[PDB]
Amino acid sequence: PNHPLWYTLCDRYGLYVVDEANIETHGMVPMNRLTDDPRWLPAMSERVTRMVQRDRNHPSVIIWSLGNESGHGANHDALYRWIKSVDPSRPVQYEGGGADTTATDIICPMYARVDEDQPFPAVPKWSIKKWLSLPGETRPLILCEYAHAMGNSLGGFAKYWQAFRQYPRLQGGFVWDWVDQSLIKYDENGNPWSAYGGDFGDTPNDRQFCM
Amino acid sequence: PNHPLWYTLCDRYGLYVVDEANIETHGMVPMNRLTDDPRWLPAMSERVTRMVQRDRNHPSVIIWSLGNESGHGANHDALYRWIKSVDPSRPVQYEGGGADTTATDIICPMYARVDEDQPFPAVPKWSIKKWLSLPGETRPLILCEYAHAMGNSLGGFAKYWQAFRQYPRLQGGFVWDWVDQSLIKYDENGNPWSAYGGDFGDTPNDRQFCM
Ligand code: NA
Ligand code: NA
Ligand code: NA
Ligand code: NA
Repeated sequence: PNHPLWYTLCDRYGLYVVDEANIETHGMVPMNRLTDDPRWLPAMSERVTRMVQRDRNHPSVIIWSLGNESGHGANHDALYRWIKSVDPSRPVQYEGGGADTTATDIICPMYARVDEDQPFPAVPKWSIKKWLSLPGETRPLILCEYAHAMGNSLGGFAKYWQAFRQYPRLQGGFVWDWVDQSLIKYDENGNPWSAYGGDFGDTPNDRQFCM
Repeated sequence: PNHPLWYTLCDRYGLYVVDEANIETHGMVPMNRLTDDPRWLPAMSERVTRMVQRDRNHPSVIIWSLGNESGHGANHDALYRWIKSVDPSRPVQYEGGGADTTATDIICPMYARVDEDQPFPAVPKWSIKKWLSLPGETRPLILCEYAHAMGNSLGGFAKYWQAFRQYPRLQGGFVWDWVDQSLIKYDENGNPWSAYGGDFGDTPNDRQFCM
């Protein structure tokens, strides 16, 4: 959840907001080790419930999200239903565990390609066009993340937009991402330069991947 | 409906058969002028009902077809339901009126393209990939006719097969078609040659379009 003023500005300037619980357990092995554990349900529940209680009156918030990259655990299903029960006014989405689980109203993959399948075991990323028409699938598809804009990037962006416009159930996505996470450091003369992972003696680190 | 031996041969050699009623009213304006007329239901009903009564024991017949290019009329809906009631063992398909009407269990367009939409009014031919995922659509798609093999043709054939293999619900199609409808004439020397429309003083005619 963001700084409270963010929602007020989005209400007033006009932007649709996906408000997202502060839950990410990416580093766990496997990713849902905590989120499938009933011992972590209380802690997870507070990150979802207290977000809803705070932000539910904002018109800019149109979709609730259960967090990011925490696999798919039984705790997600429980909290999905909790939101559906207390706030029927907003769809709930969640990407973890293959982007189309029972804890999401919207197929919301990250970095699924337009035409090319990436058939990873258990959590494949289908071509977005193909994904829509998988047997039994009826939901809209909106990428929670696509077109990773790292450095000299955004090649193939037009291919996404051509597809979004042609397919009714392809309703767009959220680019990753808005602003480089570089930090300012100073040289011996006090001149500022843009720093990234590893520049603060921080180790281990993932270098320029924050930008 | 074919010569009865065809079905015996398809049974024994192993070919899947779409058995199709002898109804085509292509030349009407609009195409459903007679098929939507209850006055023509009796004539229509015999062409469907007597086909089903003859061929229903042939294993090679896997799908029934209500005919060809006769628009979509109320008579189709009645006869669709007649077959479903008497023979639940086979899906019923029919292309007329836009290939996805209430008279067909299978989206069965003719000459719909792989990627390109052809948005004709009333009866659009959507890209086959797009068609599958239109809001509320769940049926399988199998083209009753595609890859018009007229003369030096079948360009872009590989594109259909790439799509058929990638998309579960694209389950193939029927090439148009098997054999040139040319007829043998003889010259002044008694030597045989291949003839098409117009070569018999027949007029009006559509020339080589029978090949
Ligand atoms: Na769209
Ligand atoms: Na990053
Ligand atoms: Na297929
Ligand atoms: Na022809």
